[PDB]
Amino acid sequence: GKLPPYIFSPIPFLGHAIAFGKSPIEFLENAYEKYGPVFSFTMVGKTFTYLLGSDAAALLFNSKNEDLNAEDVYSRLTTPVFGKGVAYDVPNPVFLEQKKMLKSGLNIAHFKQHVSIIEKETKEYFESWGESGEKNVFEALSELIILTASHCLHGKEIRSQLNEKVAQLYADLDGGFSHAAWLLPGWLPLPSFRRRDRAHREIKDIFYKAIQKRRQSQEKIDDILQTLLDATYKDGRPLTDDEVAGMLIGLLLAGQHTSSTTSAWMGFFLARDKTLQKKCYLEQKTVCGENLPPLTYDQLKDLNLLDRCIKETLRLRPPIMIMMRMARTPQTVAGYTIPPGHQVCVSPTVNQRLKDSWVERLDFNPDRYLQDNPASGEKFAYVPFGAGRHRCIGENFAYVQIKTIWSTMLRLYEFDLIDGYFPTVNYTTMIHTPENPVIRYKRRS
Ligand SMILES: O=C(N[C@@H](Cn1ccnc1)c1ccc(-c2ccc(F)cc2)cc1Cl)c1ccc(-c2nnc(-c3cc(F)cc(-c4ncncc4F)c3)o2)cc1
Ligand SMILES: O=C(N[C@@H](Cn1ccnc1)c1ccc(-c2ccc(F)cc2)cc1Cl)c1ccc(-c2nnc(-c3cc(F)cc(-c4ncncc4F)c3)o2)cc1
Ligand code: HEM
Ligand SMILES: C[C@H](CCC(=O)O)[C@H]1CC[C@H]2[C@@H]3CC[C@@H]4C[C@H](O)CC[C@]4(C)[C@@H]3C[C@H](O)[C@]12C
Ligand SMILES: C[C@H](CCC(=O)O)[C@H]1CC[C@H]2[C@@H]3CC[C@@H]4C[C@H](O)CC[C@]4(C)[C@@H]3C[C@H](O)[C@]12C
Ligand SMILES: C[C@H](CCC(=O)O)[C@H]1CC[C@H]2[C@@H]3CC[C@@H]4C[C@H](O)CC[C@]4(C)[C@@H]3C[C@H](O)[C@]12C
Ligand SMILES: C[C@H](CCC(=O)O)[C@H]1CC[C@H]2[C@@H]3CC[C@@H]4C[C@H](O)CC[C@]4(C)[C@@H]3C[C@H](O)[C@]12C
Ligand SMILES: C[C@H](CCC(=O)O)[C@H]1CC[C@H]2[C@@H]3CC[C@@H]4C[C@H](O)CC[C@]4(C)[C@@H]3C[C@H](O)[C@]12C
Ligand SMILES: C[C@H](CCC(=O)O)[C@H]1CC[C@H]2[C@@H]3CC[C@@H]4C[C@H](O)CC[C@]4(C)[C@@H]3C[C@H](O)[C@]12C
Repeated sequence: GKLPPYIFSPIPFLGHAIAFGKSPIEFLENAYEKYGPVFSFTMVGKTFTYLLGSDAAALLFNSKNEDLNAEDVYSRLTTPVFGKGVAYDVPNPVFLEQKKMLKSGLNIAHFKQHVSIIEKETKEYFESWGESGEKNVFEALSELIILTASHCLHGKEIRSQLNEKVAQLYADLDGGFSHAAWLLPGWLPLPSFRRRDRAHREIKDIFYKAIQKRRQSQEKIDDILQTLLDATYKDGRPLTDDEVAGMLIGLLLAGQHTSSTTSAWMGFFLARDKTLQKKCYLEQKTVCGENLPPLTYDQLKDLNLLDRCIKETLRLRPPIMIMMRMARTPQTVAGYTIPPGHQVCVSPTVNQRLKDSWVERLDFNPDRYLQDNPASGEKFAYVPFGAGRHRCIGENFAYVQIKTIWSTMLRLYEFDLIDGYFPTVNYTTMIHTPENPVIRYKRRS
């Protein structure tokens, strides 16, 4: 029962924290070459064991939450933002129930309603961009994504209350997701903390009103909000006003930053490979018609090249770079026994560009999925939405959203790099943002 190899700390307490913080990918890539798929190292006195490659990563994804726990690591950051009675503030079984309730809401019935809602929001927002110019796509996409997601996931009522004030409250909640948050004690009266806690109560209060309103209302509506109001547990109890508010927050936060960054990154991949962008525009005609009519849900499924362009983006710029668990009990993989207390980590980013399993691993060639490839070839080579009991329930809504917006965007504009600059990765944010993400655009044909 041998432990995995341990990369000895160069610095006593800090370990490899400095080195990791600059280029964590590069770090993990070197770590693989020199130590193999299973190894342990230290940052700020905490031991992490990393599982690189499908075979190893399998351990994390296959595991029960009893054994490799997600709350043990996530609870302290989420509970203060999402709120009580939801996500990691409850046993995993209760979460898995809440996940079904959320999942049911995300069906073909609602995906149809959404496409038109998202197309409309997309056209109306990109009025302000004029006929051409140079503007930050990321800033723009983030602002658009919150409105779409709120309209779609919350409803028109709650979407109608979305003034720039409420936008800044949603940012103040997101400020709750910081390196400071998990590095420093919660009892430090930090601005970011206090703005999170303030923004929480104020947003809960907004949802409390909108929920009461809907329940009283004779009004029957088939949207996600109602899915949750009507839904029940296995016991037969329905959700509380607070449980619902909690999940409405999680929904929006989940939706926004994952999609916005992903959307922003593609926009620069497409801006670099003009050949591919052209095909992506001509696909729109070829699938929807030469007249470019209002997008419908069933048209989405036929957008193979766009779908593959997204897939290829999440491969190279997955928004959630690392998923990690607390080891509660021993866990064996590749002849190694990970002891309790270790923080077991997996990297979609590393797994999705491993030289040994990826031909031309740095390249953005979305056609790599039209032959044998690790996505369909390997179990856990491709996991931008994860796997097992903690896997994403928002994979479909995400694609719907990213397709519709960019479908509408391609139709509206042609995009290009500025002096042939391609954004490098800014590792300083929680979700890695593109360094200087301003793009050149102009009216399409
Ligand atoms: O950094 C601390 N603890 C963790 C870090 N942490 C805690 C929560 N989140 C992060 C910590 C503490 C030590 C180590 C560590 C690991 C490996 C090493 F080789 C050395 C230290 C690793 C960690 Cl993670 C920390 C640990 C201990 C103290 C602390 N606790 N008690 C003391 C202390 C100080 C004193 F002046 C006296 C005494 C003391 N205690 C009992 N009786 C009489 C006494 F005088 C205790 O210091 C203050 C901070
Ligand atoms: O972004 C998170 N959760 C999201 C994930 N998401 C987004 C879309 N799909 C999944 C999240 C997860 C669930 C939900 C949600 C929404 C509605 C619901 F009804 C239910 C869930 C919403 C969101 Cl935004 C998230 C949750 C927890 C953490 C976290 N907590 N602790 C840490 C942490 C702790 C550490 F000790 C170290 C580190 C750490 N981080 C980077 N580098 C090195 C490190 F050591 C991070 O990270 C970080 C991120
Ligand atoms: C690009 C878009 C998205 C990506 C890449 C993404 C990625 C992920 C990943 C990797 C996980 C696994 C987390 C882990 O293993 O610890 C996850 C979990 C989850 N995601 Fe997403 N997600 C996206 C969008 C969404 C959306 C739109 C929603 C809801 C509307 C959502 C809701 C969730 C939920 C509820 C979980 C479960 C967390 C858990 O069980 O611990 N996600 N997502
Ligand atoms: C290692 C994480 C980054 C994790 C990530 O990249 O996702 C970062 C987040 C906070 C960073 C800490 C900030 C406080 C310190 C900043 C100093 O200038 C040198 C690094 C120190 C001692 C820490 C080192 C390390 O750089 C940390 C712990
Ligand atoms: C000791 C100073 C106070 C000195 C002063 O303010 O002049 C305090 C203030 C901020 C504290 C730092 C917080 C970041 C880090 C928290 C980690 O858990 C490991 C200890 C670190 C690396 C530092 C611990 C140390 O206790 C510091 C540096
Ligand atoms: C207590 C942790 C040490 C990290 C840890 O052990 O978890 C660190 C993080 C921030 C540190 C604080 C720094 C500012 C505070 C005033 C002084 O300028 C230093 C002492 C105080 C009252 C705190 C001292 C203490 O050392 C703290 C709270
Ligand atoms: C380091 C933590 C707080 C930061 C953290 O939670 O990480 C601080 C906050 C409360 C501090 C305790 C105060 C009571 C005690 C004070 C004594 O004179 C000797 C240390 C003791 C036993 C503890 C010292 C230690 O420094 C603690 C535990
Ligand atoms: C900040 C720490 C613990 C961390 C926290 O939860 O904030 C708090 C918790 C209990 C507090 C201690 C209790 C005895 C002391 C008198 C008060 O009866 C409370 C504050 C004093 C001065 C101590 C210092 C510090 O205020 C402590 C140790
Ligand atoms: C959080 C601890 C003790 C826990 C508590 O507040 O109950 C408190 C006790 C004393 C607090 C510090 C006192 C001076 C600082 C300015 C204010 O003149 C008082 C709060 C500030 C901002 C600091 C906040 C910091 O967090 C401390 C050290």
